[PDB]
Amino acid sequence: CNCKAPETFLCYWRCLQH
Amino acid sequence: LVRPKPLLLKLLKSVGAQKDTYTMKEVLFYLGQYIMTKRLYDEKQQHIVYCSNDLLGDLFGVPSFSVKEHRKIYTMIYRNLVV
Ligand SMILES: [Cl-]
Repeated sequence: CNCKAPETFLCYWRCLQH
Repeated sequence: LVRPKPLLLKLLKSVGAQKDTYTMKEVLFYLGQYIMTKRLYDEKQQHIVYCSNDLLGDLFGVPSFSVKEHRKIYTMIYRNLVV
């Protein structure tokens, strides 16, 4: 999961929580 | 621990949780899984979540949102918590 380029909903959601 | 208010509690329990108190990490986890499992996110731009005509729209008070708006989402989440 790359927070510079999430491609998936759960990676966006993980990035929300950093 | 934090205590979800009534609608968020219903949403969390719909994912399989049974308890009334959670850590924040658990709330975020089950909320994210609710959206994933229920396929509420847009297929092409997957940070977009459709809330209309769903429990989640009832408790956030919006028809949609972008996960990229971090402060906005946490603001909606905390409005549905007693911390
Ligand atoms: Cl409520």
